[PDB]
Amino acid sequence: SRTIGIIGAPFSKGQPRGGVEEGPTVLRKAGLLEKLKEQECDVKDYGDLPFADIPNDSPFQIVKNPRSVGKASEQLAGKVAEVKKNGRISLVLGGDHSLAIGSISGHARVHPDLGVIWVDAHTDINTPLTTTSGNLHGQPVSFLLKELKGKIPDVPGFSWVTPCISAKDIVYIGLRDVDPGEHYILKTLGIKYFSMTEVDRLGIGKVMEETLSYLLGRKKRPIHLSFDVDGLDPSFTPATGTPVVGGLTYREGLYITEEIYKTGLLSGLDIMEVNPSLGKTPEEVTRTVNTAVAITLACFGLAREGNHKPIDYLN
Amino acid sequence: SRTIGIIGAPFSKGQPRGGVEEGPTVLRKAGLLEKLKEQECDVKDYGDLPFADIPNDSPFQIVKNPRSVGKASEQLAGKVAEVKKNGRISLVLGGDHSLAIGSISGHARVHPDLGVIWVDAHTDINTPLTTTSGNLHGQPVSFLLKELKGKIPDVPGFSWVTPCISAKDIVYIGLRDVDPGEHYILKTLGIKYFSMTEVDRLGIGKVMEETLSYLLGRKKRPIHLSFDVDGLDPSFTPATGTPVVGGLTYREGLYITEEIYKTGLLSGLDIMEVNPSLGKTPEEVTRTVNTAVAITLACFGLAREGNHKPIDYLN
Amino acid sequence: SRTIGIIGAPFSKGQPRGGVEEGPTVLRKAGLLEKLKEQECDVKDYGDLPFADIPNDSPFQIVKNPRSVGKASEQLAGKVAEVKKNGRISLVLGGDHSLAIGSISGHARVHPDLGVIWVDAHTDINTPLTTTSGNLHGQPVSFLLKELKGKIPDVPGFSWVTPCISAKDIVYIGLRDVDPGEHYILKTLGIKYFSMTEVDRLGIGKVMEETLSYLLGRKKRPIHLSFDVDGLDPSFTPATGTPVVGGLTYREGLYITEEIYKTGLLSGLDIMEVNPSLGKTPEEVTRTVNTAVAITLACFGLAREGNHKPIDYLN
Ligand SMILES: Nc1ncc(C[C@H](N)C(=O)O)[nH]1
Ligand SMILES: Nc1ncc(C[C@H](N)C(=O)O)[nH]1
Ligand SMILES: Nc1ncc(C[C@H](N)C(=O)O)[nH]1
Ligand SMILES: [Mn+2]
Ligand SMILES: [Mn+2]
Ligand SMILES: [Mn+2]
Ligand SMILES: [Mn+2]
Ligand SMILES: [Mn+2]
Ligand SMILES: [Mn+2]
Repeated sequence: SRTIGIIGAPFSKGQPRGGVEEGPTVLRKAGLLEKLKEQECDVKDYGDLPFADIPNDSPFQIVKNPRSVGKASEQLAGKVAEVKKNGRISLVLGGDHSLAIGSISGHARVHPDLGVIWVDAHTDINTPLTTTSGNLHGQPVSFLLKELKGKIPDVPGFSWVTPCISAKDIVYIGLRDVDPGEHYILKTLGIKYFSMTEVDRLGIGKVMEETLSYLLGRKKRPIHLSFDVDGLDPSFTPATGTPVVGGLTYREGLYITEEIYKTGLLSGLDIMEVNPSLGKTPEEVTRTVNTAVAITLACFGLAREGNHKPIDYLN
Repeated sequence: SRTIGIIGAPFSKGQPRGGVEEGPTVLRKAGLLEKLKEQECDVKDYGDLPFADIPNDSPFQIVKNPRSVGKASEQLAGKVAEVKKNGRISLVLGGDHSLAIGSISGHARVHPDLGVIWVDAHTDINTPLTTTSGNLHGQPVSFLLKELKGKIPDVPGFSWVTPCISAKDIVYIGLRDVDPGEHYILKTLGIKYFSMTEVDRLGIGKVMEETLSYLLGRKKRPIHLSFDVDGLDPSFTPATGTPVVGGLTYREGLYITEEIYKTGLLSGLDIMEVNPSLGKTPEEVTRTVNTAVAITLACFGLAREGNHKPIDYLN
Repeated sequence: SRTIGIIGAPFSKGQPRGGVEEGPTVLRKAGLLEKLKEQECDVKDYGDLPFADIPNDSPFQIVKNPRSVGKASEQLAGKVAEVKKNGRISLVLGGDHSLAIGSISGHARVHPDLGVIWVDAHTDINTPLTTTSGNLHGQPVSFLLKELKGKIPDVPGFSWVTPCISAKDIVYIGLRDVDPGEHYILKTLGIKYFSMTEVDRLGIGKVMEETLSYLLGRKKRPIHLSFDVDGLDPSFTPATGTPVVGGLTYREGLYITEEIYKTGLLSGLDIMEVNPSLGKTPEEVTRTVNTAVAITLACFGLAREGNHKPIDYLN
């Protein structure tokens, strides 16, 4: 069975648009905790991290809000490690995707052998020197990869980071808006990815088979799922900062998470980039939040074929 | 070739929302009969069954309108058997899905070796004792399965039922909202199903290959297709009582029916749960009705690749 | 590498609805040329052909505007051959699909061994005698096929045509609205096609594998892609004269074009049937135009997984 530890991370400064800091609020409001308890789930809420304002945080080169982002990730790393040591699956409600530096870092402190599945339209693997936007939500993976040590300058706020994963310990699914330096890094480091072209070619069934065999083939190990709702098509998750057409369908997102649940190895989860302020209508917001909740419930066992308890229902 | 016998079943008391009794009307209004005649089809309209009101019909335990539902199904069974003895494919226009008790029962009187394909978001397999809603459209399959004799109390209106199918003679496609007791029954009886997870994994092509091989592998036999429009995604069939997101696409529904047509074994068909009152706009209604008509025409040979008569068109 | 020669073909008389003659304009306005230059592309604009009015053009039998259509195609054939002799990939911006007579004809003058991929809801293979509509955009393929010589009357405006392709040198993808005489021609001539039924069965991955192996299996040869935006679902390309539900998705259209790009054999391209006047709203127009531009950029190398130049980005 499996214990869950919820962490709200109401944090937006990895990117410019306000509102993503409300994700933990609208996800809770949608009844996530109660719906989780409805399943097999032993659920503990660790609350919303209080990220204090860092008023003096001028860019580093063109990298924006570095001290704010670095410290939020440092704090979240602390908290995720606590949840993990408490023997629970960490569930980070974001918040922008820069928080993955802290979520994966903190997870890896307790489980260094982890493997990551990163579901996103974007690779989020720019370095401080290849970014053109300066937004740290487009860089988290570069901070985490050991191969890119040497390439990450000393950015204020991140002196606490130690790269904890190798290029062979991450798989991307969903990619369709990748910068040229990012694509170079993928090919140079030999990272495993299923862009939307591969999902089209192979079908999500084969994509998950290969994703899981790639990560678990040699031996089982904890899985970290970092799910950016912008990996799904904007027809399902429109309330997000950077929607990109041609995404994963609602079905594909449930398929990915149902298969990860079935491994019994989910160890940490990020549900990121929900930005209620950016829905064009109230219904775009509920659509987005509802989809995120459904993705989350699938991670913890909710199955489209149905579920039952180990009793005899014919009484 | 193939003769068709249309039966309207303007009946709603298997569930609470009025309007599904108008399905036969809007389907006819959309020109179904004429469009069928445009194909190879020898089409006879048996009219709309006149279901008299049963004013005294208080629940049985929590099961609602049992006498009404039982009698409508009894009457429809009578009529479907007549059509079948007339050597025609029965085409039941519903009406809520509780009518499948009568449609499959009546069909089986003439062809006891039939196999059923049930296309639906729901399994509709609660018994009177596992239902929580009391709505009989969520129970028809339990009345039909021989294995569940012993488990179906004597519900008023259904004393005429005799279970006519075994668990191994039905396949579900489309499932994504299954109650716990229903899931227990599926696993306990070893029923064959393709939930949306399986359709995602395998693709609708392989789903139909396996569906047909499972039902026809040992020997050919008549097929009964019970098609609930809520099996399709609400973006195609919104005017229905219980829409569930993440459904079969329009393409997938045509694929299912094109492959069943190609077997030459379609023997009876139900087109159920169209509820024009529930479209949010006139266009949701026409969208739903149009999709239902297209599904129906595919059952009788309309092919997306095209069709021609056995003449030389280059004259 | 690959040089491109853009040709605008603002022409509508292959069908009744005005507005498709504006396709080259809205595609250019959307920044196509600049976006192409952003890729590897050496881009030369050959301008918009000036199609003079032919005021005296009464139907031939029921075939409408034959002299206008024939002459526009004659002029376009001239220009495409020029671009091809200039060692560039011809990119025809339409305009209605009747222009394919000229585009493929002109291409074949320079590369007679070409193979055609025709992406469309329709086969566009009626002859002047099997058409029921009289619209020449529903006939271009019949004019091009050698096997149908004998079956094409002498239509005024087309005396310059010489059939340049065999039935075995075309593959259709996307088909879902095929007339009976057209279906007869497909089966009689043994043309290779993937209707939407086949795309559903096999998946677009296998469809392209088979399409390319069928055309290139025996030996590499130039590819002509004739892309009718109505091959995509109207939820992506609504501003078109004859939308048909159940089409190829945005993903599938990018998949088709990404795979053709990867062959290195794209030799000519048609982007047809964009009709901005027919969008129900301004957003339907931009949606359609945007999709067409994305399809076009994929033909010339834009990849969803990303792209980089052959430099070291980690500097
Ligand atoms: N949401 C998002 N993630 C990444 C981007 C764009 C770009 N690679 C960047 O790094 O800013 N956008
Ligand atoms: N349309 C529909 N069919 C079944 C349901 C829900 C539930 N299983 C029930 O049995 O009522 N809803
Ligand atoms: N756009 C379009 N192409 C073909 C058609 C319909 C019909 N086959 C015809 O030939 O007119 N419509
Ligand atoms: Mn991200
Ligand atoms: Mn993203
Ligand atoms: Mn049903
Ligand atoms: Mn249903
Ligand atoms: Mn066309
Ligand atoms: Mn077309």
